[PDB]
Amino acid sequence: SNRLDGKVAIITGGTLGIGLAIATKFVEEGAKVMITGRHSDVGEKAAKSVGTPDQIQFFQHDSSDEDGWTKLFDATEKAFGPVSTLVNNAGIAVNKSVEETTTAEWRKLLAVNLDGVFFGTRLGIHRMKNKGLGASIINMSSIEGFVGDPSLGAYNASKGAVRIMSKSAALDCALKDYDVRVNTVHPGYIKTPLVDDLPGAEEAMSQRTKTPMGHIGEPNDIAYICVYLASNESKFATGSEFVVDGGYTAQ
Amino acid sequence: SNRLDGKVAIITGGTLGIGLAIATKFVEEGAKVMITGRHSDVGEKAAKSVGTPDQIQFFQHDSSDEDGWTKLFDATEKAFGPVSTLVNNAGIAVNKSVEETTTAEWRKLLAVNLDGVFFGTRLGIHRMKNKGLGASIINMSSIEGFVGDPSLGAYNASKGAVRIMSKSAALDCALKDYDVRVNTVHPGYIKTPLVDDLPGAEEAMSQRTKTPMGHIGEPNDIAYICVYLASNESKFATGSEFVVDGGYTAQ
Amino acid sequence: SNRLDGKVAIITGGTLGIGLAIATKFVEEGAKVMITGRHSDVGEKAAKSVGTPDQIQFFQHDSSDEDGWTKLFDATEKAFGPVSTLVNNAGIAVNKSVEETTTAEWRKLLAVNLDGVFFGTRLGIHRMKNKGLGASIINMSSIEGFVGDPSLGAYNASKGAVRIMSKSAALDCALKDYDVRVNTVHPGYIKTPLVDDLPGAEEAMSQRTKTPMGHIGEPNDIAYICVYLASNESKFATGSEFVVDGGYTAQ
Amino acid sequence: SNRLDGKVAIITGGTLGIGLAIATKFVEEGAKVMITGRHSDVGEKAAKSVGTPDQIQFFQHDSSDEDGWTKLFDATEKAFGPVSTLVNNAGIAVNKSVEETTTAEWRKLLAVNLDGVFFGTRLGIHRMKNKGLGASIINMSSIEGFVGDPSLGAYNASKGAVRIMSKSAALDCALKDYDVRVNTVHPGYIKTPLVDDLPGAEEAMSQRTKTPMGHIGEPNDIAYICVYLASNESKFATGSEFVVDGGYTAQ
Ligand SMILES: [Mg+2]
Ligand SMILES: [Mg+2]
Ligand SMILES: [Mg+2]
Ligand SMILES: [Mg+2]
Ligand SMILES: [Mg+2]
Ligand SMILES: [Mg+2]
Ligand SMILES: [Mg+2]
Ligand SMILES: [Mg+2]
Ligand SMILES: [Mg+2]
Ligand SMILES: [Mg+2]
Ligand SMILES: [Mg+2]
Ligand SMILES: [Mg+2]
Repeated sequence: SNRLDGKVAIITGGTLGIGLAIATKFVEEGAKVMITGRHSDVGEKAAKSVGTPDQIQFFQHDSSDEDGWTKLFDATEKAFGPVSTLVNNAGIAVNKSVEETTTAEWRKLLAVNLDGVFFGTRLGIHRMKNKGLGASIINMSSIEGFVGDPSLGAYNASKGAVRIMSKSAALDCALKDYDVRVNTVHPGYIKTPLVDDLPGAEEAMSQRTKTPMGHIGEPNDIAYICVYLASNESKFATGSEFVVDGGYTAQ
Repeated sequence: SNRLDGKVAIITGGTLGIGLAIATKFVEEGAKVMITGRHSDVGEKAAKSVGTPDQIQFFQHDSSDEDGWTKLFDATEKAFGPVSTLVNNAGIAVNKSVEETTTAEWRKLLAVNLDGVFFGTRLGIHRMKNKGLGASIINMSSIEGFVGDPSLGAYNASKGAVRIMSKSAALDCALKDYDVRVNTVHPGYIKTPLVDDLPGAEEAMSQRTKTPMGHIGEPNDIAYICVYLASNESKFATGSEFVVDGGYTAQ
Repeated sequence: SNRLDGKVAIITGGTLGIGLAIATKFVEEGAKVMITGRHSDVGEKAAKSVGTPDQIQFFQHDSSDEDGWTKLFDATEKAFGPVSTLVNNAGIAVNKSVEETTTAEWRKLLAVNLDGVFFGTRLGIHRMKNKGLGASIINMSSIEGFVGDPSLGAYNASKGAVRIMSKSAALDCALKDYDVRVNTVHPGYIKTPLVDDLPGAEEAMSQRTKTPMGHIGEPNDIAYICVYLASNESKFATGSEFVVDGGYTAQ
Repeated sequence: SNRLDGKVAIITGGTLGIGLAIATKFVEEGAKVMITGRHSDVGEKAAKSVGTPDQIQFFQHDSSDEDGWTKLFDATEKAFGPVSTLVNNAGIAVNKSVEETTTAEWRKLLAVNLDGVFFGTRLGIHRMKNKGLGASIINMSSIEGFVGDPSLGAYNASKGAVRIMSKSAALDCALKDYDVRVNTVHPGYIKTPLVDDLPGAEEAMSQRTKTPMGHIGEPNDIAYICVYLASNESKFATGSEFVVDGGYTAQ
């Protein structure tokens, strides 16, 4: 329905799962997309699977890599013109309690999940402000940004940080009339090939004491809320949290 | 883009402002709509202004009127077939502190804003469960369901009640596999003819200490999040709060 | 330790369970207390069990009874001097989903849990403002004011209302320099003789998927946070939610 | 009133302002206290100002220094016996928007405000679990852990992280019956000599659009909620947020 007419989007971690579904729906709604990922083998195949290079390209990048962020925005503008939309979706997890998190685990996870979002959000504001683009920064901030999980200590830290840092950025962009919105999306458990690779994971996640709907979601569940937030339909939404979680946080 | 293909929606307080914009966008996305309002003069004109009777009709009703709710669902099903979608949007305000709220003011506001939402949500679950409709109940729950305002005491009570009652309903519908989702929408300040009728109101609401964007929203800002929530795009969203407020609650 | 030196407190539903523990600790900290309850047999015994009439008295009252509230404040002032402290603790529950809540059940529960808190808060502001009392209104607002429960629909409505209405009152009292604070306390599951009377209830409430500590609390757990909020120790706390829940809402 | 009978507390950033008031009230309530700070000149004077070495000592430490944390717990146990209580209060601020935060500023602030809290919380769980101490970890998590401020981007990130990381730790300690509680305290604006050193700061913070009480708090306002959380009075409170903010976040 051309809901993203003329938009130019960067999606980090766009080569798999949630990020790939966001990229797919963004292209279907008329956006030009640059997806990122660490593995050129995966990324080259992923871009080609979604569309032609006039619609979607791949840029190899680890979101923790500060200087690569500059190269990524330049490559996207060279391909598609000025960037309007950034989805900070790249993330990793550590399955440790706070008590059992090694400092190396802590720093590695924060480098991707927190520094990556900071670097992308900071650079995005510089590059997308004051251009009449209807710019939108969408930060993936998890149900683990609202509630704790005893075995996700560092992940919880990262997602709580993204949640409130995003409000700061939203406010500064609003008060300065930058034409940049910043919002967070908080997925509950989502079925991906990686969940499928973990025996018993989907069944545990689908128990009513975890997800009240009694099943987990699917990548397009997160793609559709991202289309809304990237579109001009959400021009009055900034500094807000959007939860799509099968009821996980309602109980 | 036919995002509400085959849906049949009731929108309370659908004859003006936010409700009328929700009705307009619902019809544009392929839903059949029954709007309600207290004033037959307003409602007859409003339905005709949006579309033909095959698309949209009006039913006169005060949401505080329990027995009229049954008549409303029957009229909608007679016109359009089984109801899939309920937007509990009808509301009133009292400009009083808790200290200065009369008991008559308290009961009148709660009858519309809280009993109306309860009556609609209860009846909606009975009528829309277990039919494969992809049913969705959307309760208007305000930024005043998140933060207090010293001059909106009864309104705050009503909107806090809608916020958490809606989570209860969401959970019961999820746990029982009813195929009914329940979510809340929380508008910030929105420009309507009624705001326009109050000298200085929009300017006060647009101060940066109130709305960081420095302007208020427009009825379509609430219509678009309602289209998402009424659509099957939001099939994994239940028990969630969706804020569209220009940054009001982010600071 | 005389933490409530000179305070004069009304505790609704003060004759049993949580309310009786709040009354007991208030008297131990030097407050003069008027407890209320519906049953003169229970209330007369309860006051005598805590202390002598110079320390604590009983006033028979249903918190839903608007005109009795005036009589209650007058009786307390006659016994002990001007009221400084109000704990709106009286409440009832209905074990019904929203879907299965009768209108009679809905209205009865809201009359106690919501009208009672409104009547007490409104009257308290009138009677306790501008007297240098360090006045404090503490509204019992439940974990069910934060999360839904599929079988507590009306209770959830009432507790969400108390949560946000209390912020309105807090703000108006702060902005007008009334020397009245308003805060909410949100108990998780608490062991009382009434829980003991329900076979299997404590075991269900103690499951790790409900209360992560693996046991439920005890009335003094709520008494101690109420002493803090009634005391001048909390003179900068207003409009805040205080949760004491064994981790229920943290997951 | 000996509310912290037998407790042994570490307070980071305990040599000034809020931390020094927490230390002062902890000693008055019968706790043995080790305060930390970066400056031996300040810390030696601060410990002596509160009490004698049998009551309170100073240990020089930057909370960002991982290996110093081990030395700090050993010194405290050598002086006073096993540590029961940790207040992670040390923090710094950067007055920059996300847009204008340098990477050096970002990393320095996160090293103190986030790594320091992680290091202290992790080590505290190892050292204070399974000893019958009634152990309590209290993490300073700010009103800036709830709302954004356009000029506190990195600070907001750090305080959001502390808020949700603390819930993870609370849950793991509860589920494993470690006899360790973890909670967060969220001060609003508090008058300290450092605020006094910034011309116009207190007046800006006291505007009704910032702090509804129309004045800022005082260090003892944070000390008293910390006494409650360190005491066995709060034995059912874990994973909770305690806000003391003059109404800042209620509007
Ligand atoms: Mg890849
Ligand atoms: Mg559970
Ligand atoms: Mg918000
Ligand atoms: Mg939960
Ligand atoms: Mg009308
Ligand atoms: Mg939710
Ligand atoms: Mg009684
Ligand atoms: Mg608050
Ligand atoms: Mg120092
Ligand atoms: Mg303001
Ligand atoms: Mg909690
Ligand atoms: Mg606010």
